[PDB]
Amino acid sequence: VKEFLAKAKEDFLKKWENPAQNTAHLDQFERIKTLGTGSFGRVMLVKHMETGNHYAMKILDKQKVVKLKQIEHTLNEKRILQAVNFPFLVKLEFSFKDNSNLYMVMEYVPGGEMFSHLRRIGRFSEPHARFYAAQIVLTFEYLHSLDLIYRDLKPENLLIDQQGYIQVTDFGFAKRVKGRTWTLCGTPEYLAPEIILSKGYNKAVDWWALGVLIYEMAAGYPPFFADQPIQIYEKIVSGKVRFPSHFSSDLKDLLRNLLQVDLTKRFGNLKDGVNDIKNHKWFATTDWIAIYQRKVEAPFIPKFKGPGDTSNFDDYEEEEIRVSINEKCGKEFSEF
Amino acid sequence: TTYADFIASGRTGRRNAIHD
Ligand SMILES: Cc1n[nH]c2ccc(-c3cncc(OC[C@@H](N)Cc4cccc(OCC5CCCCC5)c4)c3)cc12
Repeated sequence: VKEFLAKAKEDFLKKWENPAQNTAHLDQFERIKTLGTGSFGRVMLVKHMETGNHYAMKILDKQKVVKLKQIEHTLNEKRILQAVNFPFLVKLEFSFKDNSNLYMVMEYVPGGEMFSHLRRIGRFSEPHARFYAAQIVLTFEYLHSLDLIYRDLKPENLLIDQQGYIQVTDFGFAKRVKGRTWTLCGTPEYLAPEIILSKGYNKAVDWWALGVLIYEMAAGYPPFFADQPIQIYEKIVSGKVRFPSHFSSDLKDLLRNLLQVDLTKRFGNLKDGVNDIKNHKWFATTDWIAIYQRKVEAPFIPKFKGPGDTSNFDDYEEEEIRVSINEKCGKEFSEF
Repeated sequence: TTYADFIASGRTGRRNAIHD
């Protein structure tokens, strides 16, 4: 672990200091379908005509990125993904840009969103939720050791691969930070108290979101919901939480420390750090090296009817890709 | 039931992030 991290830190640092640029072009990829959308971009299944491989390509509208003030964030995302590497992290295979857009081509995860499976099934069993939480735990230990805070953990951003393992996606808010950070960002339901109270925060927000994930995974619904953020924010900064009746005691307990407003008392953010999590009762049956080695029995295996299948993704209105004859935001994205 | 109040709310779909 400490031997693993060190080494891993060195590869990331190498790539982090000399990030790669313009390694592909649009015309080399064949457009096949939209599997996700956003406020400033969409995600599409794509096939690389030279290798005949299927990739996930994320197209970002540079003008939409500016209007929403996400230039730095976008520059952060690409810089971190071309340099990180982990069994549970989607892979940034290529990156480039054109007059109108920024592009990030990655490994395609055909299993679909945990969100979907979670919604359809209602809720996961603790052994099932525990299996994915472990993957998020190690991933956060990885990233964190490299001074990266993830900041956008949520079913919607978690993907199930073929072997049934999770793959974290979306690094729009990821950021290399040694020391306090202040940017207000994430998704309401998963916002730590420090964030909503505009007080500067650290990696500890990734552990609070972890506890949110787990609960939602074991209960079927979020520990703090309402039909409008403010009302959700009050629940969050309230210091109160209610657990379902089936939630085991170890589970209620683990969630109690994870969902701790007192960030000087919140698991993960303590002296023994992550170990207060990994060594916690609810995790007593978990073989961490096993998980890392992808040798543990997946609770559920999504079905693939063939290479480039997409039944596990919803249908989105398709919109043609447009590339103006003029560069739109040159200097802002020069380093992309 | 909470599960019901949940399912009856306008928050069971994909929840977008707040850039600002
Ligand atoms: C597939 C795949 N294979 N491999 C991959 C590797 C990476 C990524 C990937 C990379 N970055 C971001 C990704 O998805 C982000 C998306 N879940 C964010 C999101 C969540 C909830 C509602 C949203 O919009 C709500 C609406 C608001 C109004 C405007 C329209 C959106 C948007 C996905 C995907 C794949």
